[PDB]
Amino acid sequence: KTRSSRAGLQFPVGRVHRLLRKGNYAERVGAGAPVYLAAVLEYLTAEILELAGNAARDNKKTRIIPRHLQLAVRNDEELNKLLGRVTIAQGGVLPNIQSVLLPK
Amino acid sequence: KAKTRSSRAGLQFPVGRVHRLLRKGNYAERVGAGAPVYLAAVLEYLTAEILELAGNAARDNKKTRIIPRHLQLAVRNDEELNKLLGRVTIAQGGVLPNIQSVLLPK
Amino acid sequence: KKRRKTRKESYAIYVYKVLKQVHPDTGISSKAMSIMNSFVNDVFERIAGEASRLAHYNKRSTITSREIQTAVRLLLPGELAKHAVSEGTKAVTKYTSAK
Amino acid sequence: KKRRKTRKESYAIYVYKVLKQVHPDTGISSKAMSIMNSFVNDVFERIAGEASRLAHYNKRSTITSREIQTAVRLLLPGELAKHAVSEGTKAVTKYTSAK
Amino acid sequence: DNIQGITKPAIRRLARRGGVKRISGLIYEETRGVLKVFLENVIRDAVTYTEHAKRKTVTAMDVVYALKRQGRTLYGFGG
Amino acid sequence: KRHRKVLRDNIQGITKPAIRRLARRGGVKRISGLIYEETRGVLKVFLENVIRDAVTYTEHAKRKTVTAMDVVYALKRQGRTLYGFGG
Amino acid sequence: KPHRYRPGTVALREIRRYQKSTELLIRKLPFQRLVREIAQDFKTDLRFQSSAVMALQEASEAYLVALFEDTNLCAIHAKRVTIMPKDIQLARRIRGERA
Amino acid sequence: KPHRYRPGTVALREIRRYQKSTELLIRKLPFQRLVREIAQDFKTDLRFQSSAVMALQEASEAYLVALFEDTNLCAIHAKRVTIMPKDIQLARRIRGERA
DNA sequence: ATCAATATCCACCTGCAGATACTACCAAAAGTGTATTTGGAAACTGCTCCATCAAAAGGCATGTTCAGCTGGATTCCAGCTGAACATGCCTTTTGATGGAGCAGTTTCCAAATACACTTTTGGTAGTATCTGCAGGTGGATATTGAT
DNA sequence: ATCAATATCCACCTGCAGATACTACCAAAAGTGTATTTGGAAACTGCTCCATCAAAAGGCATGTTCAGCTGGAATCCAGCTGAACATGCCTTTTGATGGAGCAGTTTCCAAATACACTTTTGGTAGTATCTGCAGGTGGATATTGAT
Ligand SMILES: [Cl-]
Ligand SMILES: [Cl-]
Ligand SMILES: [Cl-]
Ligand SMILES: [Cl-]
Ligand SMILES: [Cs+]
Ligand SMILES: [Cs+]
Ligand SMILES: [Cs+]
Ligand SMILES: [Cs+]
Ligand SMILES: [Cs+]
Ligand SMILES: [Cs+]
Ligand SMILES: [Cs+]
Ligand SMILES: [Cs+]
Ligand SMILES: [Cs+]
Ligand SMILES: [Cs+]
Ligand SMILES: [Cs+]
Ligand SMILES: [Cs+]
Ligand SMILES: [Mn+2]
Ligand SMILES: [Mn+2]
Ligand SMILES: [Mn+2]
Ligand SMILES: [Mn+2]
Ligand SMILES: [Mn+2]
Ligand SMILES: [Mn+2]
Ligand SMILES: [Mn+2]
Ligand SMILES: [Mn+2]
Ligand SMILES: [Mn+2]
Ligand SMILES: [Mn+2]
Ligand SMILES: [Mn+2]
Ligand SMILES: [Mn+2]
Ligand SMILES: [Mn+2]
Repeated sequence: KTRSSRAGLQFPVGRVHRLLRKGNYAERVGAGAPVYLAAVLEYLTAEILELAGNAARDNKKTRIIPRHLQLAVRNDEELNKLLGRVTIAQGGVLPNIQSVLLPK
Repeated sequence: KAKTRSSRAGLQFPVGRVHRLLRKGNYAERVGAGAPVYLAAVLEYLTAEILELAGNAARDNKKTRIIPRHLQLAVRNDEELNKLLGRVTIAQGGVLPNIQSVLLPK
Repeated sequence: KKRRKTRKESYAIYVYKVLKQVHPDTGISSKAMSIMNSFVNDVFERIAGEASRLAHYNKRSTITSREIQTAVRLLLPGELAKHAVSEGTKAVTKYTSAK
Repeated sequence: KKRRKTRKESYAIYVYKVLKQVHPDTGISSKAMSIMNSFVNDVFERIAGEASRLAHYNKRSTITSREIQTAVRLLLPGELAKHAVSEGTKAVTKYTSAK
Repeated sequence: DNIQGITKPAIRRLARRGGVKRISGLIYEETRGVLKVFLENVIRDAVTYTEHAKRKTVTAMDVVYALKRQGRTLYGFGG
Repeated sequence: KRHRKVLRDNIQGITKPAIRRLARRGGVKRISGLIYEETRGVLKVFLENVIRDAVTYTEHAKRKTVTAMDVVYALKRQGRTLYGFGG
Repeated sequence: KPHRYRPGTVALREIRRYQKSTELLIRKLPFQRLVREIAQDFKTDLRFQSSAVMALQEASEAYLVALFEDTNLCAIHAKRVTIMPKDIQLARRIRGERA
Repeated sequence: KPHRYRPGTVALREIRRYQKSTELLIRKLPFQRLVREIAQDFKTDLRFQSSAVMALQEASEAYLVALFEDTNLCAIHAKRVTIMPKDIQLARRIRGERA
């Protein structure tokens, strides 16, 4: 029986634990640390996949490409801050023209 | 204790301490013998460089004891040091005197 | 097997699981999967990093889930933080309630 | 007398030594010395941090002087970097050739 | 008062150190808003360090660490 | 039997139409004539900085090939973290 | 006539005066008040080391002064000498504080 | 007689076009030679994984586009619609790339 | 041009915060000597992928002509913002006193590490067959701009 | 408000790249089970420094007046810059090559950790003496702004 199932998770608790030792973040790693972290990662993954899938859907597509990931992130105030210094390859930008540039 | 590793390396900065600080740092599983020597040297040098300029700045202002203002003028007047400490704030440093020319009389 | 290329692990199968959970009929391009993978590693490091620092700041040689938690509060914005904390605590509680 | 002692070490004495070598008739305020201490700490952390990543990227469990060197190259402005490497190699030689 | 305690002449002094010659009437209100947001952002993080360390006092290190991670490193309080 | 023709003046390969296109994505409607030379300059600096670090990684690794991770680590440490190319 | 200085003459004199000094420019207590009130929103019954308050004041003033520089630069960009809210707003948006 | 769109109409058409797509806008090969030229001036006999060349271009266009936005914000600040070098310069000064 | 009102400057003086210097005391820190462990350089080489060349073709760059409309200049004045002066309200300072709580200390156990097997799994590899959509077409509708 | 040139739309289609499906294999990962070790929570508390007064002392902020001078509106025009056109080049794409260099493997030892034992030293604390320069003086002269 895995620790992931034991903690009710999709994300690998064993791996996360391993990578935490390997990474040299502290002398010791408590058993609850990789669990909590697998949890958070799985949650954020879920959040962005919900929103990206929606944008995929809004554009009549069934396969999420990076455009959708970008759309999802930049259209969401919080993920946009979390990734305010991250560039998503092949993402383009949000349609957006400044007002004074339109005619009348 | 025979000879301090700092004096073996010809340095004022504490090689031994720098070494200990590296291990407890959780920077790598291990630490070579040359590394604390090298780094201690590197900190020492940079320290000299700042005190040097900052010293000069004390002179310029008719003074013999360095205050923060002096370290601030030292750093901001030096292209490279200013880049290195470009996201750093020196407390009680004030700013360099600089007025934009279009604000100058007539 | 060609002098067996040493294994390159990623989060893909787990992202994929989670994907079927939220949008059961949606696929994901391998470039988009690549972004997702970078996404997860990036955030892993940021949280582990903050934790690493927290423990150090407090002369603690162990990173517990309490470090992971503050790390999450320090790093993520408002609502993502609240939910992340929530899902994390829950999952730990479940984990320890076993046995 | 060992109770409320909990040692608070700083680079301050070693800063002061270096001061006299370059400006033997120049002194330094408390606040100023404190800035200098923050300075050495900051730079220690930057260099050490970068040297750490370097080692991890290259799957190495040991931070050597080579890592400190590349770290410096990556971190210090050209000319400041050049002299730093020079000072660095020097002290590592002087040390090897010593007793 | 409070935020309103950060007075017009004080805001004027800062501006001056920043090289400013002529100041629009609306600046003082705008400025206070900005300063509020700065402090909120910093204090939150600082306090969160306080809570972690199980204390009821915000220490200078609490602030320093928070500044550092706001990308606003401060020298001279690392004692 | 071994080539490498001299590489020079390749900055001019950042053509005026390509720079215009970029300004468009950037939301720009009207472009002064002096922009193109200016933009070439700004890109040149950007590349130099990224490659310098990228190559420092390659070298430290005793390799002769600049890998995408090199560029990735280089980008990260300049606060231009990039997703999509590994790591 | 009694004696009056042209508008802008004293302002210049103040810029020159304040770029020369380093003393903090906000009254200490109104500031301490402000700090405490904001904090109370995050946790109640808080005490502040006095050095912690000073850190915060040092940091804010540095921040505001530097912001006024960029602000001044935006006003000059539009052929003015009078800083306006749109100038602060632009500077901040370009800093990534609003983007 | 021949039809003529008014000045600005194609520009807007183009902004819409490009904001809608994600493909790169600098021709691949010219870009590569630039990268290769610049790298060579740092070190000779270097080679490049093609993905490393692409990593650079994706990063570079991402940077330049974002810059133009800031620039466009500056021109509009000056009450213009035409971006000029002084706009790029103001932008880069505030970003802390210049001064 | 004058000349007056202020600011600003330099020399000198002196009190005192804060730096200096002496002495004692001690843990924790640093060196040194001995026993053992292993990270990762060297050597050899399998196998990926980078440089390079070839040849074909058309997408897109270059260069030009032309005039539309933007930027840049000039003028203008209404009003908002600086300067100054008069109050007086609260920040500052200070010296002094409880007492919150941070920090040092001893205790001890729940949880972490070490380790030895044992089982499970994700990654790759190979080979073979689906499926979302880019990009091509053609024809209907929407936007623009000249009257 | 009409008409016509052109962009834009969308529905339709089809190759096909990329995504997917199966089998097969296994080295590393992960779990399980003990033995052995200890990080830091807990609880008691001592003393540092924080909150709170009191209490002038006055400094500095606030309110008001008045007018200079700046911001922004309106007007003009020269020429820069966008749109369209013609021509054709060099990027792109498709495919094939040797071979440089990265990356996998096994060998093996210079240098690391791991402990212990001795010696040192940087920090703290207690007491005492010393001094760089802030802040106050006065008197020269420079700046600014009115004639
Ligand atoms: Cl834990
Ligand atoms: Cl070493
Ligand atoms: Cl405004
Ligand atoms: Cl310009
Ligand atoms: Cs790390
Ligand atoms: Cs946060
Ligand atoms: Cs550098
Ligand atoms: Cs004078
Ligand atoms: Cs005095
Ligand atoms: Cs051409
Ligand atoms: Cs033409
Ligand atoms: Cs249409
Ligand atoms: Cs097709
Ligand atoms: Cs206290
Ligand atoms: Cs051509
Ligand atoms: Cs071409
Ligand atoms: Mn060259
Ligand atoms: Mn080994
Ligand atoms: Mn004309
Ligand atoms: Mn105009
Ligand atoms: Mn008037
Ligand atoms: Mn108590
Ligand atoms: Mn499996
Ligand atoms: Mn299509
Ligand atoms: Mn213990
Ligand atoms: Mn004007
Ligand atoms: Mn070879
Ligand atoms: Mn001593
Ligand atoms: Mn003085």
